[PDB]
Amino acid sequence: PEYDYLFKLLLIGDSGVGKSCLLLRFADDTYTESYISTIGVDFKIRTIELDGKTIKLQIWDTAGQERFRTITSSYYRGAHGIIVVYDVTDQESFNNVKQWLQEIDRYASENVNKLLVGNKCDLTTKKVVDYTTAKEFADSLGIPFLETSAKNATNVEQSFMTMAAEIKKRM
Amino acid sequence: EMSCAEKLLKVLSFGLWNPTYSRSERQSFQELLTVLEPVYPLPNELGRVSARFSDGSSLRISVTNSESIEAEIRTPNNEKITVLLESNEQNRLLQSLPIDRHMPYIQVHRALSEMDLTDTTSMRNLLGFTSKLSTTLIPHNAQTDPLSGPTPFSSIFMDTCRGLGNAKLSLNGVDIPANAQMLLRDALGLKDTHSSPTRNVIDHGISRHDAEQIARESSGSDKQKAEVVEFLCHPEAATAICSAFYQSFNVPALTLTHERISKASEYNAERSLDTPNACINISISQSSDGNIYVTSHTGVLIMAPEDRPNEMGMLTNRTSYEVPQGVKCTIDEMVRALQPRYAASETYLQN
Amino acid sequence: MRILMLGLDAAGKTTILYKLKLGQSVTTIPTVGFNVETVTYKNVKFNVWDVGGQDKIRPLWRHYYTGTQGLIFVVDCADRDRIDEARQELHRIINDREMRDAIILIFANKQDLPDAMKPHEIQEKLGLTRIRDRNWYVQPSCATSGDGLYEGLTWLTSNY
Ligand SMILES: Nc1nc2c(ncn2[C@@H]2O[C@H](COP(=O)(O)OP(=O)(O)OP(=O)(O)O)[C@@H](O)[C@H]2O)c(=O)[nH]1
Ligand SMILES: Nc1nc2c(ncn2[C@@H]2O[C@H](COP(=O)(O)OP(=O)(O)O)[C@@H](O)[C@H]2O)c(=O)[nH]1
Ligand SMILES: [Mg+2]
Ligand SMILES: [Mg+2]
Repeated sequence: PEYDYLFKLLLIGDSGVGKSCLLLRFADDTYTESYISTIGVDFKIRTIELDGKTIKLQIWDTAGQERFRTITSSYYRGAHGIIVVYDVTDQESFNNVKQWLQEIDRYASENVNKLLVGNKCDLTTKKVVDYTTAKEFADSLGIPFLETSAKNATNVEQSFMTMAAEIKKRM
Repeated sequence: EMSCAEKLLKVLSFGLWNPTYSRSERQSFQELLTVLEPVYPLPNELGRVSARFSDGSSLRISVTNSESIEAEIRTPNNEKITVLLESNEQNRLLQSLPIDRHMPYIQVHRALSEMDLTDTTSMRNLLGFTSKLSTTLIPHNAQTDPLSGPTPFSSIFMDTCRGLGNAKLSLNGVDIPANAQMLLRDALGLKDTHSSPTRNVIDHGISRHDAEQIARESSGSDKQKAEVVEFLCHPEAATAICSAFYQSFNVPALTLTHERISKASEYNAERSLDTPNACINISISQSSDGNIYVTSHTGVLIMAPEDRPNEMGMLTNRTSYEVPQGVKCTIDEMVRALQPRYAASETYLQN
Repeated sequence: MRILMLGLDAAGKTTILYKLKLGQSVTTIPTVGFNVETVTYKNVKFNVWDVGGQDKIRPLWRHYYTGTQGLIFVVDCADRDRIDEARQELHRIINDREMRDAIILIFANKQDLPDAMKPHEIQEKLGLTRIRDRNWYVQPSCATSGDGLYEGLTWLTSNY
């Protein structure tokens, strides 16, 4: 055991709102559309250093299409965190953020660290969700909401480590 | 002077998997098998395959439900040659053919001589092959049907943006390179992952302008190119291309081996095997009759069963269907009209 | 020997039938019709007839009773919620005069799962213990590997 921690993070949310772009920029510091839509569940790793501890990570990515709902449930089990990502430019993806939270209750552990994220903020011209509108539902439930972007790398490192610490609290 | 088509048919008849091949020859075969494109099968058929080689020859293999394999060829001097074939446990013929069959279990295939799994390129090179092999028709219930539920064919458009230019496309044997796809992605009015095809592109298909271009930037004889143009001009064609990229077509098969699929993801995340999530290999052909057949099989690395440890392979979830003459590229019609057949197959490296 | 494989759905019948015919394990698919293969173990040929166990095609099991030399009732040692539903069908099977006389081999499949149910337990659960005047056995097995699958065969052989 060369690592001090083993955490498993799951990324759920509407399909098309950058759950992969946020998983690649955080694991590989890159961004491109040369990749095809994720089919099922993807698995990446990125070890960090916080509080002088080897925090090895095991991020699990999942599709968004309603059909992949039944198949994704078999992953909410040993989840130490759940980053319900939503597109801040697509109103639809903002409403469903509530539904993805429900799925979490039915399947993920009662004490799962819920971390909200509004990705794709660079395109402010075509944005629809005010930092206040979202933060409202977020702070209403104790969800550390942060606006990020996998393109500008805004809060990509920040909004991600937030879970790495929020989890170290229960341990 | 054995015609190109005659070669392939001869090989497949003796056994594409025959270990006696000096490997040097395996290369000689891969180049032909990848030219086989599944097309609209006749009523009493279980699968039809066509291929237009460079020597002007052509091959047409049919497979009745009685698993009867009839084949027809046409040498450069148009010499219609019909040859009845037979498949035995020796040549595994009925295996080296892109045809979904009724099997009690997911079909298992073995790659060829060198095919190895390492980088993005090594993945596509494999899928190019497996997609030309048989599969196992997987049933689907209303709960796992890619066309049921609340939002059917919802991401069909966005699934194409991040799809085109990164997939192995084929329109009547005419390979559609990267730049080619990116050109189509434009004519389809699919800019951002939130836009939808222009109202005009739906009623009239791809403008004769963009369409004609895509052809020029595609591998194929001048004669062939022209065809791709007449195809990319009908409103139906749009519905056929945007649908083939659907992401949920994998649900039917995934819900069968999604467990072993993740085990493969783990063995890679740790091994730092630089390999993308999945790969798409599409094959769209329009018979002279007018029918439009779309075959889109997706590739995904999967871990072999329990008995065979530490042996990785690739699952090929195939999805074939027809495009009714009239179905326009709209999230709605696509769901009411189309009836896709889902079938996958596991392929493991030769190690 | 004409063997007839039966049991609740998702019990692991096809997984077994084709586990012997191939040796290697395969990703079985919901049987809607009926799989019939021929395996030869212990210098003896077996004629297995795997019939679907869907709640729908359950009644078509009688169309296979006649001409049955043996009954291989596969049972999911973990699906306790339907473990009883098993004895329900099992009894209804071994009673009908058609198969009133044949050896009966009960497979305790899925012994690898945590909630595994010991054989002697399935024996009293299915209601095989109280019922005598007949030949049977409860063989522990795991289709995903092959444990007991072959011994269960050697059983049919020695007991006939
Ligand atoms: N975990 C586990 N799964 C098993 C075991 N044996 C079989 N299975 C799985 O059980 C599932 C169903 O197997 P089948 O043989 O198709 O079930 P069946 O009852 O024959 O199917 P129908 O006859 O169509 O109802 C498959 O996923 C098998 O791989 C086992 O020992 N352990
Ligand atoms: N402009 C912009 N686009 C983004 C950003 N993040 C994601 N996207 C879009 O989302 C697509 C890929 O996101 P994706 O991973 O497929 O979403 P997912 O499938 O739900 O994980 C790309 O084609 C981008 O156009 C961003 O920060 N800026
Ligand atoms: Mg994804
Ligand atoms: Mg079965």
